[PDB]
Amino acid sequence: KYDVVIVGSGPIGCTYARELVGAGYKVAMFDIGEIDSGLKIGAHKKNTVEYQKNIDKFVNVIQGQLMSVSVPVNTLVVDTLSPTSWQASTFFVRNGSNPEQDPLRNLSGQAVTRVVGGMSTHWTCATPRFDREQRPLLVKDDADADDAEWDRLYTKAESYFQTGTDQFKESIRHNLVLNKLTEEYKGQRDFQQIPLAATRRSPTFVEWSSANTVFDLQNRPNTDAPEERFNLFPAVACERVVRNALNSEIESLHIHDLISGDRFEIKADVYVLTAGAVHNTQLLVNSGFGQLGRPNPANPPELLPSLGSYITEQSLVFCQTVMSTELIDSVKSDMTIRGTPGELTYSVTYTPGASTNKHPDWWNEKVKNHMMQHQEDPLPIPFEDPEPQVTTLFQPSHPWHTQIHRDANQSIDSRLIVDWRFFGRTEPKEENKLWFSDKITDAYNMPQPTFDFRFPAGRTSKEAEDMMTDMCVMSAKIGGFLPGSLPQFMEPGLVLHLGGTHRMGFDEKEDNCCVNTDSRVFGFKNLFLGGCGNIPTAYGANPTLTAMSLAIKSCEYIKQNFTPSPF
Amino acid sequence: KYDVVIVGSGPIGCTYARELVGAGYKVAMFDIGEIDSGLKIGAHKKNTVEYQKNIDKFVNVIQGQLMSVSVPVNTLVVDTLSPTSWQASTFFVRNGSNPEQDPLRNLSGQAVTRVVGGMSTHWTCATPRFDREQRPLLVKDDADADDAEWDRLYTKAESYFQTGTDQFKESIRHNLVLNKLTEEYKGQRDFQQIPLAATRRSPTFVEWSSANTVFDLQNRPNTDAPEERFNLFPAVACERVVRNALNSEIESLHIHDLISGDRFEIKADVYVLTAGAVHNTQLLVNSGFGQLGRPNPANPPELLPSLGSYITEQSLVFCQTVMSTELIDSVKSDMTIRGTPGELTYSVTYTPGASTNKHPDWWNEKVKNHMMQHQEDPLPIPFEDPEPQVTTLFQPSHPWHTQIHRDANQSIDSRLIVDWRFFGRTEPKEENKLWFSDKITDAYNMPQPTFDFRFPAGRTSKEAEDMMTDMCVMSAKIGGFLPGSLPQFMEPGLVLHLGGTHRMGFDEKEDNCCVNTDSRVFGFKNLFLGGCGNIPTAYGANPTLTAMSLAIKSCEYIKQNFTPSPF
Amino acid sequence: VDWRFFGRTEPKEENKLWFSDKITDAYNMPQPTFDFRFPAGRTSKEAEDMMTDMCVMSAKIGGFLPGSLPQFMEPGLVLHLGGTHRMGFDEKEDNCCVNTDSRV
Amino acid sequence: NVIQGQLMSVSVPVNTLVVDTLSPTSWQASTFFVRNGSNPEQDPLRNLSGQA
Ligand SMILES: *Cc1cc2c(cc1C)nc1c(=O)[nH]c(=O)nc-1n2C[C@H](O)[C@H](O)[C@H](O)COP(=O)(O)OP(=O)(O)OC[C@H]1O[C@@H](n2cnc3c(N)ncnc32)[C@H](O)[C@@H]1O
Ligand SMILES: *Cc1cc2c(cc1C)nc1c(=O)[nH]c(=O)nc-1n2C[C@H](O)[C@H](O)[C@H](O)COP(=O)(O)OP(=O)(O)OC[C@H]1O[C@@H](n2cnc3c(N)ncnc32)[C@H](O)[C@@H]1O
Ligand SMILES: OC[C@H]1O[C@@H](O)[C@H](F)[C@@H](O)[C@@H]1O
Ligand SMILES: OC[C@H]1O[C@@H](O)[C@H](F)[C@@H](O)[C@@H]1O
Ligand SMILES: OC[C@H]1O[C@@H](O)[C@H](F)[C@@H](O)[C@@H]1O
Repeated sequence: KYDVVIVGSGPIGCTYARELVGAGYKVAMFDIGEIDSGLKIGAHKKNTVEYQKNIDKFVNVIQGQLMSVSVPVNTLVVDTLSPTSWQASTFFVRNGSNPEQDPLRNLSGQAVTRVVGGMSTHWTCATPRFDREQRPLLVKDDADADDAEWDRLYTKAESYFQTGTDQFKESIRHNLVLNKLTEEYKGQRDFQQIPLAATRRSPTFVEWSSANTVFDLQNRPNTDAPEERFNLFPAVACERVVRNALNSEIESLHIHDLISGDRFEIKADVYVLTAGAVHNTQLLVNSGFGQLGRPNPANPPELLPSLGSYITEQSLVFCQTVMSTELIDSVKSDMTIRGTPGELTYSVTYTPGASTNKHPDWWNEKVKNHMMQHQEDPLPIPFEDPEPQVTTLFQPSHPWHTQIHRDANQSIDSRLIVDWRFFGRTEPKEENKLWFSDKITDAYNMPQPTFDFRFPAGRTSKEAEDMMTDMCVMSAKIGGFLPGSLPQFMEPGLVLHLGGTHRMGFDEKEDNCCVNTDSRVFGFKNLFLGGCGNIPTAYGANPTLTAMSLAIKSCEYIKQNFTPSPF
Repeated sequence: KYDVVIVGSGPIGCTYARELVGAGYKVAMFDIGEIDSGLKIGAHKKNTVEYQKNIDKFVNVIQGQLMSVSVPVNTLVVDTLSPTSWQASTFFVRNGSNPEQDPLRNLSGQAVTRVVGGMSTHWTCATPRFDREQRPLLVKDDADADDAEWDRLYTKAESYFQTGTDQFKESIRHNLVLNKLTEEYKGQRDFQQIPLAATRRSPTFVEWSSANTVFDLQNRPNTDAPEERFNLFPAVACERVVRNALNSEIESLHIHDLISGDRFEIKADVYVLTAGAVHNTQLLVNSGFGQLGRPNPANPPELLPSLGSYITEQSLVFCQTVMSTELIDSVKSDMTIRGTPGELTYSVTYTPGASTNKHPDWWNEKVKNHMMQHQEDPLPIPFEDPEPQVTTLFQPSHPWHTQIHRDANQSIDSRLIVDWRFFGRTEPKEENKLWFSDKITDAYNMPQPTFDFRFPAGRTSKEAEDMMTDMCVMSAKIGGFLPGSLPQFMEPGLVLHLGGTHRMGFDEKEDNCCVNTDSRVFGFKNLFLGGCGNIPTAYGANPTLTAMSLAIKSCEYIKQNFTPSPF
Repeated sequence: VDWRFFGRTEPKEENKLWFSDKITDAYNMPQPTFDFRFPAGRTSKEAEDMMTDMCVMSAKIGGFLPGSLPQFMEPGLVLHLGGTHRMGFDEKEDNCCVNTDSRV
Repeated sequence: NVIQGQLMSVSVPVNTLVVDTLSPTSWQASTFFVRNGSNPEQDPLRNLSGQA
């Protein structure tokens, strides 16, 4: 028996733990995954010396822990088998495929991560705020009060994540890109560093934030926290929350211990579901909320009818570019260069502090030393130059988020290469659904998730195409596309920004929603949901900071309404 | 000051730790890599519930921690860049390529793993013994004595790794393949389970062994080992062992703390280098052994002239097959079938204990149950059936090792798919070298490894091609090739069975070697090397068990010649 | 729908087609060799602006077809090579080979 | 296919692609020698490789 139970140890679950453990509550947390980021439980897997020396290899870490949500039955013809080899006569259900899934109405790129710390063990750490246009209301009819509340919540969330906008300031590549783009837009658009949940440790090492940063996930009481009470139980599949008959309270959490194999129930005062946008919905439907099986509107569910509807996933367009000759030449614009590299007579000089220099001394010293010490290398950019991390944030006139950067997720020198990702907002629509099969089960014997999704016609589709054209226009100012990384739409859901599955609003019926602004499930005194599933709006920016802000507000309600047990 | 220092926390360094910590030595171990396998330090990363339910994803973990040893300068032509993008006029040194490396005399597949536990955090766990044809002598002029010593050491090594040959005995696929090959080669070749360092925990979970199995890597003293002394120090690059001017002793170990950046000098009575075949050799050359730089026979080294010569790497051929119709039908040969699947009166039955049955009762029960419970599925093989793990071990008449299995490293049902890997032996030749640049450095600022390797032209090459042919012949008995996994040689070194880089012999001169049969570096009182680099022969079987056997012997010597410090 | 936009290339003395004095082609004639780059100024600026124009214009009709994404084609695949024996009024002043009657 | 069938490349540079999965028994040169009708005069980076 606990004061609070939390399902999921990602960053949102850790937000609840951070708030509630600190406030004196007896907290248990369960995760279906296991501890696997070293001794700092739930930490970013990219924070090893080896990955930061070999960042090209981290893509495999990511790929290794993204398990696809819904894979349709495969209908590829292989007709070059030997005649002796067994072959079926039909495209039968095999290799994990979901026979409920229409392959043409899927989010084929959607995937989940079952490890302690969740997706925060691999994420890119971009943590922008949403502007009003993207942001759910927390106060109705008072924009100033709504702004105040959001500013306070985001500020706290930025603290928890260690968000900053300074960590890349001494990158020549970063500055080359930012300054060019700012020139070219002539005041029409603002460029800044991507706000990043991270702390630079040295010129070549960044400590990327994660769930661990928000809450260290060590059992308590401990030497550092002798009055706090926290237990983490990894490898525990949480299966059902038990409703009373009134549907006003949850009475227990049913769990499956994956190691021992045994099933147990856990009693708490407060139940918090932070299992991700897909898996929160799964656990709710497996507990009698919404509707199990293929949507049947002749028989609308009577508990939480908007659960699994109005789902939103962002369009994502991507390319890479190769830095223009003009830009590369500009790096050395202050230099006086004589002779031929590699010969006796060659020299590269600049005047320190000259007001007519385009660049500061630190830049020109780095460029001079590279050019003089590495005369075999034809570029002016130092080898260990940090990567670019640039954004122009969503605005009404360009309603997409942008990242102009190097993401982990070879003929051309990497110093020339810049990634472009533009993220569209998707209108919530009732027909876009995440539902669960009443007969097919997944690898943990839970109802199999199935999507029924298409990008809404109208504004969403128009904007997604305008967004593609915007990426093509803007990237051109920096360089031409890198062959093999040409402008493209990414597989639906590969972006992993799914929202709206258990969406927030003021009124269950009027706002077609599942939780109120305290993240409390309508009707239930002691059930709360956290995560991107809560977000009910069309948004283009990366959602986790916003989800964390909502979680902070939800914890405030819990602190106002439930008393910790005596220690 | 420690009694013993060990460089490297792989399964070999852990063999030394197990033995010497257990003998009461004050032991320090250093690894350049970090703790990242969960709370069991150095354990197998595949030992998670999620990976064993998604085995298809583990390949990405492997790829994520194999960092290529020597990458040649890239000469691919990219001539569809935009006219505005920067381009060099030459194929200059970029993206961490090694300009010393002839791309045509490389082991391009060779890679290293820098994590606590080394490569045993991702390995396949195949641990066969070598027969006399593949194995160095430990006793001269007495074959029965040599056999007896090898049997004693291998039996101990098998206990350390928890090697077994029974963990897959209840797999229908395994037995299907094993029995068919036994029948086809009646009286010509013998087949058995691959000996595997693994313990089965349930019908769907195997605890694969690793460094952590051999030694748990927990600092000591501790509650369970109150009288032992052991410290592990991750994220520490060991750079040099300091030789006296006599070249008779090592005086200290120089280390670089990668977190803090500082360097230190560590003293021990005994120094053990278990950094892998590549990095053992690197550390030694960086410490004045052998020769730094492109080899120069006009100036042979003074100290250990055989170091980095006579290197061996195995040829490896690969394909996959799709199980034959005849074999698939044979799985259900004892069943009586009535009706059509999906109909109310469909029936699959068998008679338990019937003399005419071709299979044991447990087999038929599994088949009947799958066919009745999954009438939509056209195959008789149960869904959770463990993979095949079959071998015919190396013999004079078929001088290659074989694995007929499923290794972690989509239209066709995976139940049909078998992997074939045949591994050739490579003659040691002085000309095949691993050397280290005197001007290029690697990501840790150590002399850049460079290979000069070709498969020797005579027996090695003849056998390699005969081995290919043997896989084509043998595989056809099970099924045709899987399109996209057709019979092929794998890139040189992808097999990661490199040997002979610091090779063992009785006589440094006569046997062209670096260590004696106690793995002690000739001339030096207190320096020992462990790993496959010690193996001086041509071998086709997987080397790690043999390396460990040699380490046990080395440890006996240390125990007999050095006194632990008083506790 | 296919989209092909074709840029103009400034004539520059340095961009050459020449013929080996030792290598021969399949008909035993001196082997052709190019020494070509797109000129760095107006030609290159226009080329990239042309790319951008195709992306902008094409979007009015539909999105790109996966596998035929916007790209520069290999140099010369267009087969619109010119100026190898070029016309002018004055052999010297106009750096040319034929007059306006195409007479050498 | 008719088009491709009658476009004969004008100048093909010397090929430097690394093929390191040949069988140990197959012949291999130790250099990227002039082969398969390539033009050793041609700088592969100052070509019109598409010309035919
Ligand atoms: C994968 C990815 C994600 C990502 C990113 C890049 C990649 C490659 N870049 C991001 C960025 O730059 N900015 C941003 O805002 N987001 C970015 N993301 C997404 C981000 O990682 C997620 O939005 C965030 O991690 C969501 O947090 P949340 O805490 O809500 O969920 P989670 O991380 O998925 O963790 C959920 C956990 O719950 C567990 N679980 C699941 N089901 C169960 C059940 N039934 N029982 C018990 N536990 C369960 C998981 O195992 C997991 O740990
Ligand atoms: C990658 C791989 C390995 C493998 C295999 C499958 C794959 C995909 N399957 C195998 C199998 O079935 N059977 C078998 O016998 N071998 C298998 N292997 C190879 C096997 O994993 C290795 O042979 C074995 O791990 C070697 O053990 P050893 O202990 O000698 O070496 P290591 O595991 O490489 O660990 C060495 C460590 O030392 C560190 N290091 C390196 N340099 C330094 C320096 N300078 N300073 C301090 N430490 C250093 C590493 O970081 C590492 O952990
Ligand atoms: O792969 C798509 C991802 O790419 C990164 O650039 C973003 F920061 C993420 O928010 C997103 O999940
Ligand atoms: O990928 C090559 C590897 O594959 C596995 O099947 C083996 F067991 C190994 O010994 C080897 O390292
Ligand atoms: O493939 C390039 C060619 O394509 C066609 O569309 C054009 F009409 C041509 O003038 C040109 O030679």
